[PDB]
Amino acid sequence: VNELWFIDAQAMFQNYANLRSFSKSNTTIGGFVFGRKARKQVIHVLFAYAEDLTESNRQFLESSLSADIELVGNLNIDGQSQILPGGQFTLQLTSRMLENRSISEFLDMNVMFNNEHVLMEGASCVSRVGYEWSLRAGREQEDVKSAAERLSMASFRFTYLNAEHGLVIREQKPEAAQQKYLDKFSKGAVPYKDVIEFTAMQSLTRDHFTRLVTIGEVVFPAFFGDSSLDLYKRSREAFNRRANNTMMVTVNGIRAGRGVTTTTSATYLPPGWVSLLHLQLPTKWTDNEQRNYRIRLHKLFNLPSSKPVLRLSQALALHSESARLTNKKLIREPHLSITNYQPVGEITTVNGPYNYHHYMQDGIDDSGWGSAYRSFQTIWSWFILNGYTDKPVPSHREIQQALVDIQDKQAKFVGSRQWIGSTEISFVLNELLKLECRFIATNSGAEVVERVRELARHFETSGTPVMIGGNMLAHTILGVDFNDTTGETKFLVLDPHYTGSEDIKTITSKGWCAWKPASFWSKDHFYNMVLPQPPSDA
Amino acid sequence: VNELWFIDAQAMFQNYANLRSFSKSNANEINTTIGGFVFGRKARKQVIHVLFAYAEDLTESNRQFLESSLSADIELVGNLNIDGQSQILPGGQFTLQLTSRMLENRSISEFLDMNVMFNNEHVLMEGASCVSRVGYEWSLRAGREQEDVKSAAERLSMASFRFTYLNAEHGLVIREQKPEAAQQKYLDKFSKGAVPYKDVIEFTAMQSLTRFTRLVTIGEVVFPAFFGDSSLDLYKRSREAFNRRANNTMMVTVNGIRAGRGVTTTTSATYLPPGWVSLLHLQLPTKWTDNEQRNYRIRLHKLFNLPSSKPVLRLSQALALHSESARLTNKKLIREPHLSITNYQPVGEITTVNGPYNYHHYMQDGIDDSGWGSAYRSFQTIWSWFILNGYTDKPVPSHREIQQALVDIQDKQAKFVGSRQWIGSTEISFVLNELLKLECRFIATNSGAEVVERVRELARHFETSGTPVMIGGNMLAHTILGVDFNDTTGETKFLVLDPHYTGSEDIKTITSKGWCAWKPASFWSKDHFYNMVLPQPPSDA
Repeated sequence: VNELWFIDAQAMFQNYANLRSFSKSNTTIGGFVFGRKARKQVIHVLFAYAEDLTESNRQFLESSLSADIELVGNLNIDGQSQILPGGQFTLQLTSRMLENRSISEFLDMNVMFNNEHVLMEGASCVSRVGYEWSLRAGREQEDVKSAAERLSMASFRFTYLNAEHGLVIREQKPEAAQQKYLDKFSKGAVPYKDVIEFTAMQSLTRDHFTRLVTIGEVVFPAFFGDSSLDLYKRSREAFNRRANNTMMVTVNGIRAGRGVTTTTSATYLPPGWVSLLHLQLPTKWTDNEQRNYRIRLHKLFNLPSSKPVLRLSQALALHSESARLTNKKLIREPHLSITNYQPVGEITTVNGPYNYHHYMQDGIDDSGWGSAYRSFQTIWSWFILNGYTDKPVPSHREIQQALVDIQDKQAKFVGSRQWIGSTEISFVLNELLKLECRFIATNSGAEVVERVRELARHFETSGTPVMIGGNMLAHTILGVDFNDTTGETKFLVLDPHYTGSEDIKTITSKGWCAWKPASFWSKDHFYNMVLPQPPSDA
Repeated sequence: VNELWFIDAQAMFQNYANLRSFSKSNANEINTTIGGFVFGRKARKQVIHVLFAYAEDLTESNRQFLESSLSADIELVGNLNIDGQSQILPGGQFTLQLTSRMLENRSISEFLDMNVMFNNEHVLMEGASCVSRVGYEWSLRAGREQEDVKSAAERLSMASFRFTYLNAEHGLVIREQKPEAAQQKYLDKFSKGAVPYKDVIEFTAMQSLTRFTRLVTIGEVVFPAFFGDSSLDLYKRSREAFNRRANNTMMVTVNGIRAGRGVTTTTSATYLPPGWVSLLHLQLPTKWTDNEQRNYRIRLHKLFNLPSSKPVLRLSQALALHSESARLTNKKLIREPHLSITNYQPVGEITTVNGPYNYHHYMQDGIDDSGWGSAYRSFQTIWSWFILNGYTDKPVPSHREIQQALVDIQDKQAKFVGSRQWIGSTEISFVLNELLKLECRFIATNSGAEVVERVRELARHFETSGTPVMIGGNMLAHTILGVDFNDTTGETKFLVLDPHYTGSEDIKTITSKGWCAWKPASFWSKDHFYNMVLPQPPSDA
């Protein structure tokens, strides 16, 4: 007797705002409503202009979302928006309610719907597959559409197998369903880091032109309670969407004369989504033609147009054989773990992912002098994990030899154990990356406690990790907790000294990625702070 | 002392007799001397196959054809020498020293006197048979087909280790493992007290999804699974098994071009020939003149030391191990129901049918033959034995087809052809003689007590002819497949296949609800006369 649908209204309003941010790159506005049809839950509300409301586009959108999410309906803003044949309802919206974010007005205009802060569920099964296509020259586009067409037909005989846990996913009659299969993996799991890696297989008893070989990930979610039968149906659908997505990107370049490009698989989980974004990227297109693609995708999936989101550098790596642009041994966002600490004021931290760099990694002994360098590397991780560069995290010898190329120290400083500081860092970035930087020069350790006002402003705008040096000791700061009416301040430090080659437990334990009170910084020595400034493109 | 070998010396003598069988003119012909190869389980020192061959066939090119045809756990382990004047092809670790008197007299004792480190053993068949249907594709450059096919099969064995065999039903999986990840006693639940021809674990052969004239050869691959087998032990075999079939497919294809028929596809067949405790794995050409075929039959018989009396390697005789494997007359029909029985224990000596057969009950062939069909239905079970044992390939006749034969042979009339009339053993014997030129023998009784008294005549029949027997009396027709008889107690039991109608192919009903079980001697009415027809098989391959 469940006739009510649930929908995160705030998420919908945000997506609408993200589309409106494109007065740079007037017609009416409509959209598609994607969600989980069975449990009647809206997961994705994608707005688009009238042009972009074609079947061609909704087929690209639905092929990019998780296999359990489908088109459940559309929406009509101000009663003058174009409506495509879609799901089982039509959201009645107004530009007035959408810009004021009046949930007060939405709820009583759409009766069947109740608000709900939608949350991430289930794990993420991932496996690498590969399909080869042959294209009759002169009619390449016509073949791709019919090559992927026959592929989605042959999807059933595919068999995904996990070895160490003895798991197998394949076609099976409903009576062969194992009921709480993989429940031990998806109980309190989240799609971003809880993965179940499978090996994709096919039976041996089945089977001037251009050939196209495409290898790529395939990701389908595993929830708590679903059976072996439910997992198979998703594993199949998840495949077809990856294939169709590949065909659409391919036929796009074909129709644009950019030839048959190879593709590259990527998974994303953009800003505030509770499901993943599955995309096949044309990595053979020109470096600028790729940029025009992220622009188009931002407009399609309603994404922020300020900072980059769909860069290959910041794509999730859920498969062990997937392309790593950072080091896979490293801890990613270690400061997320601390949940015990209670805010003694206003909370504000670094906006974005980053890797923990410290002593003893890079098969070096950084005893003492290494406190300086590692914080630079931590900063560098932020710039590739947020999609600004492809360049790997440089080593000590690479840093020093970039600080000689600019004629700063002295040549013997390559491979020198000699110390560096805040200023040295800012120069290295500038050289390697055409990047700017900002400073906070103090004369006392108490002075940084007075100037927390401008430290939080950095995390608000730029939101990059900051390097602080003084009293011979260098650390990294990810966030600050300031109370303007109490005066009480405390810092989120990241002691770049040696606390394990990846053991989050011991770190959190002894003040490493620890929260720091104001009396940390000695009031007898002076301190400098580097505030890395990210560029203005996406 | 420690390296004692085991060999079924009696079975070796038969293989020599089977090769010698094709001559039937001892000391009358002028021929090359006879040598042979000894195959067996090298690990446990157990000789399984002793294959004799005239000299010409004592070549490396031929030994590879034999070894690729035997089960995966069996390899070349030695030669043999008859009267010290045979050719020896270097190989193995020993050479059996046989003599002419030994092979004629079949003196096991004389074998053991000359071959000191050998002990005679009645070798039995162990373990189950794992089967999977596997396909592969070869490309042959025109003019270099023969050159490529030898190489295309080479690198196929090199990539046969990336395979994964998976049983969906029981969640069983065999793939490449690190020796420490080996799962001990893996398929003991399936291989304990099992036999290669009946107990079958079916897998689907899978490959990683991320890895001129064309030739594609699909076909089954069978490797044995024993008790106590490690998970790695099964992997080593499953790989060697596939390699051999591929080489066999290669060898058959190559010498096909050298013999005339050129490049032909091959169908895969697996046999359990008379007397063997292991299986025979063969790849057979699908296209060739009938001269080329019958010569191929005769030679496979000579090479594998098979009799020249029984037919052995007919396609219809091939085991039905895999489900997708083609079948001759196995529609929904159950093959050998009486084998799916362990409810029974002997009350004395027991002799049963020797060969496969199909259960033909009521209403199964479209039309409903209710209470008159029983005699026809047992006739059909008999006919199935003759096609499943390579005596013919003609399909099991329908009721109308049977009745027409009686009219053709001028027994019963044209209206008989139309009808729902009753027939018996005496009409059955006539149809077998008209349609198959068969000869039948009768056990004519006047009471159901005489049936029990003359049980030795049945036990003799199954021991000598092996064909299933229909019995007709008291308005009922049945099918006798075996007999249990204690010649001191007088206690007598009958194995009866009831032609009367069961639902469908379900042994649980048939085995337990009595439609195919053992019957007491009181099963036959003492007040009515009974006749039994004993179909007699011919004597040619």
